[PDB]
Amino acid sequence: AHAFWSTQPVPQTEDETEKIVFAGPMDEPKTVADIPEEPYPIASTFEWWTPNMEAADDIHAIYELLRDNYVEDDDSMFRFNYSEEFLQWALCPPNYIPDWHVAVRRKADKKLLAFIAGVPVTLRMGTPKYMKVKAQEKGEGEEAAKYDEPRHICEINFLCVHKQLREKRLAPILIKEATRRVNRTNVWQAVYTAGVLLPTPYASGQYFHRSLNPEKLVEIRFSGIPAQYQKFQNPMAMLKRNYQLPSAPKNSGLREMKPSDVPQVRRILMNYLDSFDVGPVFSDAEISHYLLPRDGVVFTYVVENDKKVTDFFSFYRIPSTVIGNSNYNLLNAAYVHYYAATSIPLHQLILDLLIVAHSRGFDVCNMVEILDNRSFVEQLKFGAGDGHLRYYFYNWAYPKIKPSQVALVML
Ligand SMILES: CCCCCCCCCCCCCC(=O)SCCNC(=O)CCNC(=O)[C@H](O)C(C)(C)COP(=O)(O)OP(=O)(O)OC[C@H]1O[C@@H](n2cnc3c(N)ncnc32)[C@H](O)[C@@H]1OP(=O)(O)O
Ligand SMILES: c1cncc(CCNCc2cccc(-c3cccc(CN4CCc5ncsc5C4)c3)c2)c1
Ligand SMILES: [Mg+2]
Repeated sequence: AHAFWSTQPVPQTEDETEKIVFAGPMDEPKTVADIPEEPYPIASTFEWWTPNMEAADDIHAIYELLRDNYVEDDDSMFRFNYSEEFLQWALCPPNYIPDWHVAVRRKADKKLLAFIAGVPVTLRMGTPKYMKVKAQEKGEGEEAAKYDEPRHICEINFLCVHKQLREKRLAPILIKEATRRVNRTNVWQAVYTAGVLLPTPYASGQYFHRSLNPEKLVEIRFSGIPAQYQKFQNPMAMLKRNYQLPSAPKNSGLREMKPSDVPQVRRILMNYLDSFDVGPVFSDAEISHYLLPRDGVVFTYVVENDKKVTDFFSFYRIPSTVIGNSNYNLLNAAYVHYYAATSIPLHQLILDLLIVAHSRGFDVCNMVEILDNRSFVEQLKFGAGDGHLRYYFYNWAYPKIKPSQVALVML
């Protein structure tokens, strides 16, 4: 049923998954020197391309390919519209490897036809807590703890084949070539997410959304006026009253994050992310890059009291194209990013997130039920959305875990 994924070092079924007890590689250990020097063979009308992410035109080419051809909802009503500034941020973290951004162009005119991006991530991905308990009970502790150390691996995102080239098996060829380029750098594992079901996820979570401007959301058919609001004399006034928020944060102490905060935010974030089975480890440079405010892209606020940062939250912006509405061109969405709470209940900290997002003109706040995102869904009036985000590894056996044991946010 999978002419491509059946050939790859991933668990092939849920049964295989269910019998995985330790973290570790799937494949033959291999070396750099084993790997073909030369790009994978490709049709004489296409050519491989490595975009220069410090070239504005290169970024623009990737931007237009994703604007017109990237992920849509199931009813083709919305399509993500990652900005150019966002793409430069996401694609170029500290020590990114340029060669890991892989494109296919049509030779004759250098039209970008497909793209995939890899970036470095340092990931904790050793045997999960519940399986370590089972390993104690079997006398198998050392084997379970073998791959406990964070690993420098590849995080894959932005896979996209132009709509005119769909279903010609181009995606596999892009994935093989990305894989070659990563392996040539002595990296052998990757982490990626998808909303489609592939062999075989290690975790799956629902999406959630929190309405900020319900009048717009209804107008674009992101949201409906729900049936129960009809027994009401006036639906929309009631919907707006339901989702109203204060004008200003409620936490005294809350301000935008500045560069001097990097050390304290690193410390509180890393302490927090330890409570999860799979999670990123960030250097001060990585914290600076991913969390310092960037206009239009990422927004981060800390709670500081008595000159100490105690809590913080972050969200990033991705607008979506609204396919064919005469009043609105764009859905202006905020996505919950990393956070850490030490002084206040997480629901009180995230409420300030919603208040800030709302004041700054966002229409909705979205998220996946990773991290402790469930502890605030009901109080903060998040609703479950359609479908699920699945998490996967390339070349890594991993027991199934709950998405509340997953601490990697994927942009
Ligand atoms: C160590 C380093 C390793 C690094 C690499 C690690 C692996 C990274 C893997 C990528 C992680 C991506 C993470 C994200 O970015 S998820 C976002 C994916 N992007 C979109 O959904 C944007 C809109 N759609 C498209 O652009 C195209 O439909 C894509 C490009 C998705 C497929 O193109 P097309 O529709 O024209 O199909 P094909 O004929 O060329 O290819 C058919 C094969 O492709 C398999 N397929 C379909 N969708 C996905 C998918 N999302 N992940 C992996 N595989 C996928 C499919 O099961 C089939 O193989 P098999 O079932 O026959 O076996
Ligand atoms: C699927 C696979 N890989 C990447 C993506 C694109 C980025 N989506 C990641 C993401 C992270 C966290 C939450 C959500 C999310 C939450 C609630 C509802 C939704 C649903 N979407 C809303 C807007 C939109 N624009 C184009 S399709 C679409 C539908 C997403 C979405 C999606
Ligand atoms: Mg194709």
